[PDB]
Amino acid sequence: GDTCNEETQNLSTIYLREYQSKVKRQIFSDYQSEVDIYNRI
Amino acid sequence: APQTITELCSEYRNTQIYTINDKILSYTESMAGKREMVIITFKSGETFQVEVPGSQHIDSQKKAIERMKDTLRITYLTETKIDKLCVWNNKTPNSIAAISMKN
Amino acid sequence: APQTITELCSEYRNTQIYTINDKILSYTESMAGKREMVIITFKSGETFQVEVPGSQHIDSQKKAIERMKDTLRITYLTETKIDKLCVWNNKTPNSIAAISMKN
Amino acid sequence: APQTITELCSEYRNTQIYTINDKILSYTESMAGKREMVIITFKSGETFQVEVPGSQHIDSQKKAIERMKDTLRITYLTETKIDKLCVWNNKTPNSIAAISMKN
Amino acid sequence: APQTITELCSEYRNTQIYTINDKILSYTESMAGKREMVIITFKSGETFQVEVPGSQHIDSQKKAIERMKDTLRITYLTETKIDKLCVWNNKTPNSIAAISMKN
Amino acid sequence: APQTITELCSEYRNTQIYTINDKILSYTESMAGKREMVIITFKSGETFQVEVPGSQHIDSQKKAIERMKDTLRITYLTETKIDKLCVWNNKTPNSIAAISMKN
Amino acid sequence: RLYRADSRPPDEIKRSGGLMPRGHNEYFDRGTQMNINLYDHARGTQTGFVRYDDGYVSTSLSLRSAHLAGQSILSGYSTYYIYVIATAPNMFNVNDVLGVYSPHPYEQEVSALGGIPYSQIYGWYRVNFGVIDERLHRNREYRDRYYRNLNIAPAEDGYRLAGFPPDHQAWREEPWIHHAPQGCG
Repeated sequence: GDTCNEETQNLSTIYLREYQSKVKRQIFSDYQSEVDIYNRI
Repeated sequence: APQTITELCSEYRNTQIYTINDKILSYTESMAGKREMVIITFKSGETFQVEVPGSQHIDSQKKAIERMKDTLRITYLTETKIDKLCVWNNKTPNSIAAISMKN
Repeated sequence: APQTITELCSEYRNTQIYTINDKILSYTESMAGKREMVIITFKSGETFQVEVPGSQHIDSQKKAIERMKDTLRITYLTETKIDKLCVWNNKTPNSIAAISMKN
Repeated sequence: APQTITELCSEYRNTQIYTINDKILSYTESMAGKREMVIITFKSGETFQVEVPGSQHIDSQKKAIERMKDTLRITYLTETKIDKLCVWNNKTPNSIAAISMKN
Repeated sequence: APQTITELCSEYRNTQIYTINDKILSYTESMAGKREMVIITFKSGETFQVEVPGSQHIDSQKKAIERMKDTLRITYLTETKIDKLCVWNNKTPNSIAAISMKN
Repeated sequence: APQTITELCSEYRNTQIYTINDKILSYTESMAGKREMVIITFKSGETFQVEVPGSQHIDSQKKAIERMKDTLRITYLTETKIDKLCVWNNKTPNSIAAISMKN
Repeated sequence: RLYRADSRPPDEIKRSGGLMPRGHNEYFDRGTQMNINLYDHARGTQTGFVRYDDGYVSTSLSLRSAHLAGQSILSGYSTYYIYVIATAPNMFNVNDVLGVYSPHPYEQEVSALGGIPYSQIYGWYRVNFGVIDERLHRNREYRDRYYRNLNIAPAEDGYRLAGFPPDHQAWREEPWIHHAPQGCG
């Protein structure tokens, strides 16, 4: 009933949230700069 | 050496595995004196910290505390899900000992 | 340990919490002698700095200063919103002690 | 010098080339005392570790172990396929000596 | 402290502001002995360097020089727009003192 | 004080400019003792290395060798085109002295 | 690749983070509970837009199909663009998921759940007075290696996502029965 359409919107948003994190893992990782831990410690 | 985070966490006294399977909800980072730490929370209400390097920290752990804070910052920014946490339960907030993520 | 940025901030004298809830507008990074600092500003017009390593800093804070400058550069570049800042308000620009972000 | 990972690997005792041609399934990172290591697995079932900086390591090797951990975190997060791993096969899990990525 | 790159540039002798407002056109990095430097160029025709560390540099500037080379590699790889450059114009190429980026 | 990689490259004995104008085809990174190096290849079939750190390398060069390996990993992952390489043609594979990237 | 004609220009698409569903401001914007429903999307029509409501953005399997739709919906436009899009698991083949209940089966649409991110856009053609300028402009922010292998989501993963109302006969028949959400069928 209302559960069928809420459930649909809810399984759709979880599928979307997960694909958006893969996209952020691609584009934000270009900004990740490694630290020389021995020098800073 | 251990093959999984549960096997590794079992080798230590005062640890417990938390299955999180969720992304980090908030990230806090401090450079204030004697509180150079990171705090993370989840929508479950759980809070965990990476502790200030200290007296009970052997020196190989010092380069690993630094790595863990870098891993947590980029995990938070990319919304990657953390699968399990191995934590020391004798600290408030409980302290992170190991992290695993999959897929 | 503290569990939130406010609890952390209130353990120190001369600190204040700013709610920002916004991404960084500009980032300035200086390697000029005696002014090795990062300055960030918000569309609000607020300006904050990560201060130059100096005497007021304990030895442990020095790797935390470097980490904070790393966090502010990747936060600006990915346009992540900052939730709150704990700052030392005894100098201008106010100096960052801690940062929180929530997702 | 070697020009290939199979030929670099060929030159050590107790090494094995693994052709993977797959992205990492899970990543585990530990800062627990004496278990400061990274463990990676593949869907095929293979588990590999970057060893705890032990005694048999020269300091050129200390910095290279840190680099390899950096490479495996960024490879896992960007889902980059690994082509081949050269491993020490007298360790459990087998320990990474070198990695190659292609295209 | 100064609050903008123009205020900070003004505390130094032999400096000027370049309004760039553009991404880096080329990036050159050398690890050849005695010339371990970065050189960047823009479409406007200007070339700038990050100087080889030496003894015009306090130990504080040495961390900062390495950080600036980190920032310039990321801004180049990501075509991020630079707003203004403060440079010492008594060097050939002019040497970078500070950088700002505006969102 | 060179303003370009050709200028810089011509200051050393045994160097050669290579115009590559292509992205890296493969990346190999070794942490194996005495072989802590990175090898990259191109579609052209050309192979280059970043040479192992050693006592002949001054600390400025040691920091610059680690910077070059960082640059080659994120160039490979971002599929960024390399324009020219300045190399010491007296080794096998030829050793990178400098890299330039355009656009 | 998949193709979509659209009047929103490349710079508008970069600023929004991609080709957005109707009403959705920029790609990572969590600040609106956007309705997302494949059945609803597939039956909608928007004037001046190839189907892009109810949380999905429709695309075509060929440049010719994209231009035909483009000329039916955006006719007389002095300019519009056909975007060339890589296949990835955010895309669902509508006919395959909706089956015999697919509303415009002849259309052969492939719809992207939540929009198409800017890094998934391989390039675009400019269309002038209805004629395709055949020079493809490449999107330098396209992530070649990432999208190179990837393909559309298999129908099996979209059946649970079909969005048929709870009373629709589909939820009681094969294959959707075996993937019916709580409170459907």
